[PDB]
Amino acid sequence: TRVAYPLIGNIDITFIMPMGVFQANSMDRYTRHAGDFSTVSEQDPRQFP
Amino acid sequence: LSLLSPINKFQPEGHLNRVARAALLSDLKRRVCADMFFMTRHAREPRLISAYLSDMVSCTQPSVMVSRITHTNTRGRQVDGVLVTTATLKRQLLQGILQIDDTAADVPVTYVLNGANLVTALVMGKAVRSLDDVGVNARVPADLVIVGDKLVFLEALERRVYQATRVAYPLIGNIDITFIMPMGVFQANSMDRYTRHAGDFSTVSEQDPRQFPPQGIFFYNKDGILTQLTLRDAMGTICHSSLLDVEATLVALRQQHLDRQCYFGVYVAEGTEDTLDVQMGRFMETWADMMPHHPHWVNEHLTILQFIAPSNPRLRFELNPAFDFFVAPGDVDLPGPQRPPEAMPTVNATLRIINGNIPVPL
Amino acid sequence: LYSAQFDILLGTYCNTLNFVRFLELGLSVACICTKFPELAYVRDGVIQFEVQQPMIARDGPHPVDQPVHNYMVKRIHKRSLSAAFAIASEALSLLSDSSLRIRAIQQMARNLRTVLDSFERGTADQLLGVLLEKAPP
Amino acid sequence: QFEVQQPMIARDGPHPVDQPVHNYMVKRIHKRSLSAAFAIASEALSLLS
Amino acid sequence: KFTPISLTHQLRTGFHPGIAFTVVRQDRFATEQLLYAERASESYFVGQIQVHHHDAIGGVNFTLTQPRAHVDLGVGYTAVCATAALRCPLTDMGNTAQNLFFSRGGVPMLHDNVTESLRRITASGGRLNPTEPLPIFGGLRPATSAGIARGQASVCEFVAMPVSTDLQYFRTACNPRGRASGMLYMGDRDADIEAIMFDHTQSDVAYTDRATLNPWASQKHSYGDRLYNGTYNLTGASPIYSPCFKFFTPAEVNTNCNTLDRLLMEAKAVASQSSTDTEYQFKRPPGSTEMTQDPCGLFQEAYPPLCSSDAAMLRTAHAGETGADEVHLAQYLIRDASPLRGCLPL
Amino acid sequence: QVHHHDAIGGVNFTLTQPRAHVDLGVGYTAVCATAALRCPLTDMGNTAQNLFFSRGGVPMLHDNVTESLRRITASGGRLNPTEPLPIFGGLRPATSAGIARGQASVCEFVAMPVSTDLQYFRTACNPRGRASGMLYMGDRDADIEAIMF
Amino acid sequence: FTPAEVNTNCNTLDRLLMEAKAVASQSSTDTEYQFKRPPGSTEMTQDPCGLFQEAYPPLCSSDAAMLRTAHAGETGADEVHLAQYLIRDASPLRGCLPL
Repeated sequence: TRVAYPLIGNIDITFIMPMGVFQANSMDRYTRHAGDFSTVSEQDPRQFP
Repeated sequence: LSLLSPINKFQPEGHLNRVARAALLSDLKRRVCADMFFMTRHAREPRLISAYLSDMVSCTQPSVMVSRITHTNTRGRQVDGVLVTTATLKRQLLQGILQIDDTAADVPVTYVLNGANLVTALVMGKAVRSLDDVGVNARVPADLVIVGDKLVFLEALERRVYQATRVAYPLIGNIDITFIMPMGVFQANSMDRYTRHAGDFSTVSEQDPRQFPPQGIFFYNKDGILTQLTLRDAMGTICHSSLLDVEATLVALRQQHLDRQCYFGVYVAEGTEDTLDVQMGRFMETWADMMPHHPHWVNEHLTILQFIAPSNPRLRFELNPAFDFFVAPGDVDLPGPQRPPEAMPTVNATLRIINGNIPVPL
Repeated sequence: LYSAQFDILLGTYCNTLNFVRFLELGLSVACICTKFPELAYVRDGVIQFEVQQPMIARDGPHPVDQPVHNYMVKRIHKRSLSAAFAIASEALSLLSDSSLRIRAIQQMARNLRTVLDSFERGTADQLLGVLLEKAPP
Repeated sequence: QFEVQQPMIARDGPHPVDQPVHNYMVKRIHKRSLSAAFAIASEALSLLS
Repeated sequence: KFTPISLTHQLRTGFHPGIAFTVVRQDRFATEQLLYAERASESYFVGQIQVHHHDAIGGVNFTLTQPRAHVDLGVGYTAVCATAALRCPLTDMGNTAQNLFFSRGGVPMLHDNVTESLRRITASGGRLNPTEPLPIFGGLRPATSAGIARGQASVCEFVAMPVSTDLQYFRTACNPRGRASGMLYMGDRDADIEAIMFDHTQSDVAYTDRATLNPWASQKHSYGDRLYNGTYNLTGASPIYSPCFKFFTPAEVNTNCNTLDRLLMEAKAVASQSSTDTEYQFKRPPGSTEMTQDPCGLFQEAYPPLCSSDAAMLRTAHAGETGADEVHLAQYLIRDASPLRGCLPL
Repeated sequence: QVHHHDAIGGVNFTLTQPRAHVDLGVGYTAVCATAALRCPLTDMGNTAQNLFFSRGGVPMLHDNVTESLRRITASGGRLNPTEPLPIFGGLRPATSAGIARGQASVCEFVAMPVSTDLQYFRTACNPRGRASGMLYMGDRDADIEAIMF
Repeated sequence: FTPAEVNTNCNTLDRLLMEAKAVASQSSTDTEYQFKRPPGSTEMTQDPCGLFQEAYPPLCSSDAAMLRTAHAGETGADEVHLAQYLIRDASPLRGCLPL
């Protein structure tokens, strides 16, 4: 038949994400390991927000 | 199966709108990409095989329900379908995956006077040997199985037929697979040029021979032995003359709605017999009003993303790594008279002699 | 269409449909059905609820609790069902040669059976629809 | 020749009534054949004489 | 200098010019299939056998011919097939460059001698080449060698693509053209397939955030298009199969039915477009008719196999499972995402 | 009940019958619960919200600036108003060709300081930055405006 | 953002019970861009966490470098590295959507 069976109801969910927030506290910019992530430059592009 | 099974589930009735069709199409994408050689990969865990055999058998509706005399169980249950395999498939399915309900089946035998006319008419057309040429159910052993909640014959007919005959057995068809493979790529972003750990793959030399872009790729062959793809392999096709066949491209590109632009970057003039003082000065005030808009070849500071974004027109003029395409005056010999003549603006191309002639986004 | 030896399948037949039935549905117990032919001419109906709330004596520095009742009234909230049934002029002309009449009584009967059974079936649809809309999570 | 009928649902609300639908599908019969090789030597004919 | 001869100089030098390639490879697989077909799925009319009196050379030939009719008496679909299991793959994980010199007809170079040097240079560095004395009036068939080593070798045509393309795109099943196509993406109009094919004014449908990934094989007359289009029949004289052919030819389609029905119909095994009994995968041989199913080929989609930029990187030093890193410093590894995942032991 | 009319070529009937349903439940007799999942209708895509699809706000003085801003914001975004900007119209964005992976989920943005308590985002939170809403019915209905202003 | 409205049935319980069930559709369905609620829409669409005025944070990543773990298995688990960050999925949809 060409009628939609009920019980296939749909649910709407709203989602939130941060965009470019940056941590104020210096002690909050802590790494779990020292030689974990690096690049080729002398200055890491990680302190970069 | 891999397509049909989700159809009867996700299609409510049909005529699903654009979005529903798109979602269904993506679902079939994923379903096929996962479950296509599903038995061989998932042979160690028996339950799921039974689980989706139950799906396939109860996923294909019935047909017309005619039954006056038909094959049936010894218990009398009406058989309803047949599933064909091969010997290996037979053995592994019947090992411990399924269970047998009955070892033989009741079969109709009727549906032979007319077939004897062939023998009597055989020698009749040849010689006088015509007078000499001719001179309810049954119990038959067969494999019956229950899948899900339904009955089915399960056979692997390979000894009864197709054995010791020149004809090959079907169901051992072939499958085509299109492998895609990047070979000489490079990650531009240094933010993406991160190490998982400091001392992963290091050497004894001061400079790491890993900052350099890759020059080849490695992969496993038929028997899993590492093999090489390098640019020298590409030389067999990229070095051909075909790279310089832009003629038809110019033909096609000349037939589109083309708008005027400044000619500061395409026009070439000749010396006017002077001391270059008056020449450049006059060119200076000429260039004051010669610019009617922003020149196209100024935004090279753009990164890859907005460049490849459809908003940039330049893309429809980016066609060949060996050339640049641009708008130039038509019916003008170069070099031309310093005053830029009125002309219908056409499309022309220039050679990318140096690899650096490619724009920096690429 | 070109004639032939036709020959009825001599045993092989096909059915049209599989008729649905209400009381065969497991949901039929959720609803108390009852006939009421004079429903279309009704005006407004209600139902009565009398309820006595249990009371247990409590001795101490609390206000004395007295027996009480409660009364509840409800509405007769009502819906409708409708369907369609199209008949061609040629068929009614035929029923207004005899082989055509036989095939037609057949066609009209098929269509009306279908419409009535739909009506029924849809009854369970309406019932389920109301249960969902009155059911909190 | 197949005549197939489709069940429907009696419905209500802000929708006009829908009409029950017939479908009359026909498929043309596809014809095929097969044959096999069978040879007889001459001397057999000689002996059948 | 970016000219073809100079390009060849850098390529056989070891230098990296600022260009990259995506490569494609069509490989076959020998399977088993499973089928169920309900009870009364096929009405099967049996006619009358008849004998044919034909003369044989040393005798007579009694050929018997019988008429038989099959009709699917199913309102919907009454049977199902399904790929089941691996037999040994009929072909190899080959790595053979598709030499384009096999095609004649393109615009030549100014000097014949430089073309000849180019052909001789590309003669080395490949297991396949046209024979030097230039077979004229023919299909330029390559010379065979001794016995085949490990099955029917595969060919891999190449496509240019910018050095910096989002590697994340290749990490899953994707499309070599850089933008999806196929009628599968429809619902409104009919002459919109070309728009799906070439409209760069509107973004890629698969990635509704950009026009396309490679601007060199996505345009109405892009280098890839001008080079690989079936209608452009540039490689028509070349006798070898093109793994890349099906991916840039706009398939002829009718709009009589909806997308779903023909999607279902064409999904089943179409006639193969490949040569089997050969040993270098020629084009589809004339008069050849063998049944091969082609999934993920009407999908206009391809699969990334296991690969790595560095050998020792490709495996993990554990005497066990293979490597699992993605990128270490600048190199990269692709986890295999094709369904050929838990098979083909290493 | 029957109700008949002539049809385009013949006749057409409609058959109607009433129904009366009443809940004889002192409390609650039925409960619904979601159980499982299907392939999502919309996707987990990205879509920049455009404010140009509405008019009325105080506009920039030099119209060239407004037009240039609209032109340059058209780039970098998929949906956009149709170029000639018809006046007194629905301002419907140009439809594209066949869609790919379901409904494209619109995404809007809210300005907010560079350094906020990121932990507020580590769980269930409120994009208004201030827990609000009816949150059941309190003693006095005037509280809510005080709550959220 | 718009404040809600309440009418009658002073009992908060049977309200919070009643509007909790599927309200009519609020956003377009058949379009590919989620237009406004097309007038006349009659669909039974449930909105948990919506009348509650709530949204959830999905699995979001400030950089693909830390998104995953190179062990053929679980994804990234590190929270804050130097200045970037991860929000581990707190949505009810933490058991589906394979990568």
